[PDB]
Amino acid sequence: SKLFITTKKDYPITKSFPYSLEHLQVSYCKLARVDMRMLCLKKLQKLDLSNNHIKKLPKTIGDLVCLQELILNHNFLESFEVVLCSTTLRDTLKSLDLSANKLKALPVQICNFKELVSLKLDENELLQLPFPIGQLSKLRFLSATKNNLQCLPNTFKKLTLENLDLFGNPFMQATPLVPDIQLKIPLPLLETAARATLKYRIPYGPHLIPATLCQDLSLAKTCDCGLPCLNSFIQTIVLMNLHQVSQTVVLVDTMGGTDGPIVCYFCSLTCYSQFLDKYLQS
Amino acid sequence: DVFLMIRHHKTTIFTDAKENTTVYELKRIVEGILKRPPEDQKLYKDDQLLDDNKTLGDCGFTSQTARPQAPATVGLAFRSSGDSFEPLRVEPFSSPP
Amino acid sequence: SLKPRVVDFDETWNKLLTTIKAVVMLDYVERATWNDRFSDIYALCVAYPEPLGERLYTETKIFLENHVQQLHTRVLDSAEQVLVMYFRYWEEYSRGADYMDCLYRYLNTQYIKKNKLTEADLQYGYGGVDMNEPLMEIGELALDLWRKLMIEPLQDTLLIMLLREIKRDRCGEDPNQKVIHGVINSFVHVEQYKKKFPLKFYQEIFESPFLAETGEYYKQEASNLLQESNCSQYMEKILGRLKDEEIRCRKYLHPSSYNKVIHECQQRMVADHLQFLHAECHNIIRQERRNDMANMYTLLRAVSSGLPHMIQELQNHIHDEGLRAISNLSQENMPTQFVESVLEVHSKFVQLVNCVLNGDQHFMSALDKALTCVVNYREPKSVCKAPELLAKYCDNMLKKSAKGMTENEVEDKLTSFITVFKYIDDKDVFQKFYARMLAKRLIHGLSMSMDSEETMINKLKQACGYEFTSKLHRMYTDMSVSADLNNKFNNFIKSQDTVIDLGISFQIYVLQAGAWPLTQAPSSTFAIPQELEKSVQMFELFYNQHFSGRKLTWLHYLCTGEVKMNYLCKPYVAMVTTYQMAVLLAFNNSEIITYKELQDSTQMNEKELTKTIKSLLDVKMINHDSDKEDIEGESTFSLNMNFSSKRTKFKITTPMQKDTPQEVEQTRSAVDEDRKMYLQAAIVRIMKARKVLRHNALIQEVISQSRARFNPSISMIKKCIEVLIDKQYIERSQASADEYSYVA
Amino acid sequence: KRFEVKKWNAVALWAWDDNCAICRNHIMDLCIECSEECTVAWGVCNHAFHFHCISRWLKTRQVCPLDNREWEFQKYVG
Amino acid sequence: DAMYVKLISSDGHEFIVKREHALTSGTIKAMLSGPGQFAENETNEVNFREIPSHVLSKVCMYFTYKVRYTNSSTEIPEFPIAPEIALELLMAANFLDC
Ligand SMILES: [Zn+2]
Ligand SMILES: [Zn+2]
Ligand SMILES: [Zn+2]
Ligand SMILES: [Zn+2]
Repeated sequence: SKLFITTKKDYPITKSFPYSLEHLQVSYCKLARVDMRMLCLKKLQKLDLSNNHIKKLPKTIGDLVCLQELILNHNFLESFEVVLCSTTLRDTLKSLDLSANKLKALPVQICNFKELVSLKLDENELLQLPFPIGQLSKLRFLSATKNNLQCLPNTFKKLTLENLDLFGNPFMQATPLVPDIQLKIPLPLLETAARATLKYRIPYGPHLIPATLCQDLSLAKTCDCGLPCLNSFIQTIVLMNLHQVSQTVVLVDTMGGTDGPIVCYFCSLTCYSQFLDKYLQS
Repeated sequence: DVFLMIRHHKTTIFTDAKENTTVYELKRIVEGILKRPPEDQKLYKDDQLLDDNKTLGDCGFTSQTARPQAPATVGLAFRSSGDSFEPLRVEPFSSPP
Repeated sequence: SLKPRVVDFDETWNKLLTTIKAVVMLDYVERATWNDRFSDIYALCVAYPEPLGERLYTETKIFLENHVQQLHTRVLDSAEQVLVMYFRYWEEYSRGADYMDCLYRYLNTQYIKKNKLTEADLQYGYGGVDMNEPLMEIGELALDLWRKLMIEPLQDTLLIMLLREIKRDRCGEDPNQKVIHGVINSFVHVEQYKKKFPLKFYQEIFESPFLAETGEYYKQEASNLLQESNCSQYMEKILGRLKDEEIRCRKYLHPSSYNKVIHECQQRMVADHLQFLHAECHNIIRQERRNDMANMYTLLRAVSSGLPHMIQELQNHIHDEGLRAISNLSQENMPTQFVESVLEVHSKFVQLVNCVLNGDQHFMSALDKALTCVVNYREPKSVCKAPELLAKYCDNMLKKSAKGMTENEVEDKLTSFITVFKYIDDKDVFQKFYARMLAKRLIHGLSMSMDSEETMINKLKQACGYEFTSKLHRMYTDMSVSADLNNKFNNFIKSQDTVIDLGISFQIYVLQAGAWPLTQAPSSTFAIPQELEKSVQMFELFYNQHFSGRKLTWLHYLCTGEVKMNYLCKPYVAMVTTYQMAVLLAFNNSEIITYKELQDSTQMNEKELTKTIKSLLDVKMINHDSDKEDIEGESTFSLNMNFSSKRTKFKITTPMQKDTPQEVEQTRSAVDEDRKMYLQAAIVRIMKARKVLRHNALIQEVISQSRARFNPSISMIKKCIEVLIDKQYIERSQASADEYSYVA
Repeated sequence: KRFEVKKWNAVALWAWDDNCAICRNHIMDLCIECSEECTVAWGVCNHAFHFHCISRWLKTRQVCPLDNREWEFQKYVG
Repeated sequence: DAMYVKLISSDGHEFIVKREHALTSGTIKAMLSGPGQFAENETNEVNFREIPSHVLSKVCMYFTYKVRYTNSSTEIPEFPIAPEIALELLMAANFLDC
C-alpha cells in the first residue's frame, strides 16, 4: 500500500510501479522532470516528490483520479503551468505544499482549486498570495513564511482557519489616510455594466461574454460597502487583526501584535468617507 | 437642463435644450441635421402636438423628467408632397431578451 | 450579433488580409470595410472554445515580416536611388503601421496588453504568461520588423548614401532636404515605442559615424583654411562655416544632436587651433581691430580656455594705455588732466567692451584691475600722488575761480569723478586731504553753493559708507548751525537785562573739535586787542549758559576783520587778519614803535610776528625807521605818511594757497598713524571673533576688511601684531610660535 | 582812539571739558569698540577715560595703570 | 453630420449623437480616424451592423451622460442598466472600450 524511494538506485529507471500501492513518496533524487510513467498510475492518494531537480510541472494530468495530497516541496519549480490548473485535479485535491521552492507568483487559476484544506508555500519568493484566495473556502492550513508578502489580498478576510504561519515577511506599513486614487468619474460603463452584471447575479459564461471580460468579472473586487467594482477603485493598505481570520496566529518578535496588511478596495469616492469616519471613530 | 431624443421613423437625434429653449431652436437643429426646411415638421409629445411659439418649459420637460441619462421622447413627422404630414410611425427599439 | 461564436480562420482572414494589405501600402479603402474589419478582428479575438488571438497575432506578424522583406528586396534591386525609395516606402509603411494600430486596437489593448504580465500584478495566468519572443503592439511590431528587416540589413548602405549627400551639401551643392530628413529621423521614429533610450538606435546608426565624419571633414577644412589665408579671414570663414553648419544641423538632423555636431565642429577648427588664435589676438586688441576682436570673442567663448588669455591681454593693453595717458601731463593742471585722462580711458574701453565684446563681466573685471593699477601708479622711491590729485581736482571744481560755470555741469563732472575715486586704493589719504581743503573752503567761503557740498558728502557716503565722511558731515553740520547761533547770539543781545554795545559787527563760526582738520598753534599766548574781550566774554557766558560742561577755544590764525581809513585823505577798506589788526591797533597809538613794544602789546611770539610784519611790508602799508635790510629785534616801524592802492577796497590777508610740502608730510604722518590704529582695531575685532586663529588667517582677514579704505602693507601689519602683543591683550601660543591666544 | 574796527569774523572751536591709555585714542573722540552713548569718566586720580574702555578694563583689574592705585569714578561727563 | 456622428445599428436605426460624445469610446475614435482623406461632406455613417439597436440606444445615452456629467462636482447618479440588457451592453462596452 505504501512505498518510498530515497535514492537513484531504488528508483526503477524503466519498469513501472505496482498497483497495490496507495501512497507514493519519492525523496532525494535527481529527477530533472516528472516522468510520464508515474502520471499513468490509477490510485495515487498522496504524491510526494520532495527534494528533486524538477523545473516544469507536467502540462496535463495523465490518468490520476484521486491525487488527494500532492507534495512538491524543496523543488526547483518556477511557475505552475496554466493548463495544469484547468484539469480535474481541483475536484479531488486536499493539500499542496511548495516549501523551499523558486516559485515567485502563484497563478490566479489556483482559485478554481476549491478543494484544498491545507496549503504550504514556505521559503518561496511569492510577491503576494493569489487574490481570489477567498474562493478556497475549505482551506484550513496556510503557510507562506520567509516570503515577501507586502500585502495580503482583499478576499483574505473571508477564509476561516485554525493556524497561520506568516512571520518573516516584509509587512508594508498601513496607510489608511493616504489613498491611491485610481477611481474615475464618470464611471466608464464597463465598470457600470460590470458592476451591474454582478449586482443582478446574471449567470454568464465564456460562451456568452467575450473571454477576456470573462476573466475580469471572475475576480472582480468586492468593496466593503457590499457592491462589486471591476475597476475604478480606491486601494487602501489597512492593517487588520488576523485572529478573526484564523484561530491561532504565529508571528516573530512581536508580543500582543498580530496586525496584518490587507488591500481594501473601495467602489466610489463617497463610499470611502464612510470608512474614514469609521476608522477615525475607532 | 434637459436632453431630447427625437425619434423620426428609423432615426434618432440627441439634442440638448434648456427649459427656456424655444421649439424653433429644435426645429432648426433638425433642419441642420436632416438638410430639410424647418417649417415642414411638427414636434410631438405622446400624440400631443407642440406649436412653434410656446417653449418647452410649459410642456412638462422638467429636469426631473428628461435627464441626460434617460432623455424624453419627442416625435417628429416630415412633409409629404403638398400640405400633408405623415403620422407618428415611430419604430420601437428592439426587444431585449 | 455580439456573441462568442465559432469562427473559421481562413474565411475572415482573407478579407482581413485584403484590408491590411490595402492599409499598410496606402491605397483606396472603404469606411464600411474598415468597420467590418473591426467587427472581424473582435470576432477572431474572442471565441469558444477556440480563441484566435494567438493565431491572428502570429499570422499578422508573418504577413508584416513578408511585406518588410519584399520592400527590402525591392529597394535593394534598385541602387543609386536607395534613399528616395527607402523614404517613400518608409512613410507609406509607418502610416500603415499607425493604421494597423488603430485597426488592431482591440488586439493591442485586450490581448497583447494582457499577456505581457511579468510579476504578480493581480493577473497571473489568463493568457500567454510563458513568454518567449515577447509580444509587442502591432503599431510597435511593424516598426520593429521594419528596423530588423529593412534598416539593419541596409545600415551600412544607408550611411554611405546619407554621408554622401550631407557632405555634398557641405561642398556647395543642394540635396533635397525632405528625403534626407525623413531617412535620418526614421531611426528616431522606429524606436518611438522604446521606454528607455529612444535615441539610442539613432545615436548608434547616424550620430557617432556622422560625428566622426564631420570631425574629419572639418579637420581637413581647417587645415586648408590655415594653409591658404591669415588669421582675420580665417575667423571670418570659421564663423561662416559654423553658421552654415548650425543651419544644416537644423535642416537634417534630430534636434537632440544640434549641440553635439557643433561641439565637434568648433573644436576641430577653433579648439584645435586656439594656440594659433591666442598667438595673434595680442596684435588684434592692441590695434584698431573691432570686427577682429568681436570674431575672436565669438570663437573663444565657445571653447573652455579661449577667454582667459584674451582677458589678460586686454588687461595688459588697458594698463599700458592708462600708464601712457597719465604720464604726459602738463605741470599747470595735474588734477583735471589726470581725472579727464582716466575718464577718457575708462569711457573708451567700456565702449569697447559693451560694443565689441558684448559687455562680458570678465572683461569688465580686467578693465577695473587695469585702471586700478593705472590710478595707483606710484613712481619708484615715492608715495602715491593720486589722492592728492583727486582732492585738488574736487577743490578746484568747488573753487570760485571757475567764472561763468553753472552747477549742472558741476554735478556732471562731480559724478564722473566718482568713477575715478572708486579706483583709489588709499582712500584715507584722499579723505584727509579733502577734509583739510574743504575746511579751508568753508572758513574762507570760496564755494559755489552749499548744495555742492550736499552733493559731495552724499556721493562720498554712497561710494564708501556713512562713517567714511561722517566727520565731514559733522563739520558740515557745524556750518548749518553756526549762523543759527549767530542769530541766537543776536537774540541774547536783545535778551540781556543790561544792554551793551559791542562796537563791532561780530560774526562767528562755531566748530566742533576733533572732527575738524584744524590744528591749534601750541601756546601762542596771543594778546587779544582791547576791543574784542567784551565780545569774547559775552560769547563765553552765552555758550556756558546754553551749553553745559563744554569749553571753547579761540583760534586766532583764521579770525579776520575790517579796518577802514577815512579821517586821512585816503579812504581805504582793508580786510585784515587778527594779528595784523592787533599790530595796526598798536601802531595807531604812537608814530614810532619798536619791536619790543610789539612783544609787549601782542604777546605773540617772534616767528609769527615777523611773518606778519613781512606780510605787512610786502604791500607797503608801513615804513621802516631802520636802514637795515633785515627785521631784527631792534627794528622800529612807523605808519605810512604817503600810502596808496589801485584796489581801494583791498585786503592785506594772505590769500589761501596750496598746502605747503611740509604740511603734506604731516598730513601723511597723521594718515599713517590713523592706519596703524585702524589695523589694531581690526586685529582686536578678529581676535574677539575667533580667540584662536592662524597668523595667515589674521593677515587675510585684516587685508580683506581693510581694503575698502586703504591697502596696508603687510609689514605695518606685523608691527601692529607686536604692538598688540606688547599690550598683553593676546599671547603667542606656547606650542606654536605662529599661533595666538586670548588671555586678556 | 579815533580809528576803530567795523567787522570781525571770529572762528571758534568747541569740545568737551588728551590720549587714552587704554584704547590709545583721543578722549573726546570715539573709542575703538564704539555708539553715541560713549561718554567720558573722570576719576579721583585726575584721569579722564572713555566709559567703554574703563568699563571693560575694570571687569578684571580694579586699579589704575597710571599710578597703580584703585580707580574710583569721581564723576561722569556725557 | 461632420459635427453629428450617425451610428447605424443592426436593425437599421440611425442614432445621431454629438461627435464629442461619440469620441468617449476610443474604438469609435479609431473607427472615424481610419482610412483618412475624408471628403468632409458632413456624412459620418458608422455601420455597427453587428450590435443590436436597443443597446446602441443605451450606448448613445451613456455617451451623453458621460460628456455632460464629466468635470462636475454635483451629485452624479448611477447610470441605469436594465437586468435584461446588461450583458449586451457589457460586450458592447467591450467592443466600444468605454
Ligand atoms: Zn463601496
Ligand atoms: Zn565707547
Ligand atoms: Zn590713575
Ligand atoms: Zn578709550
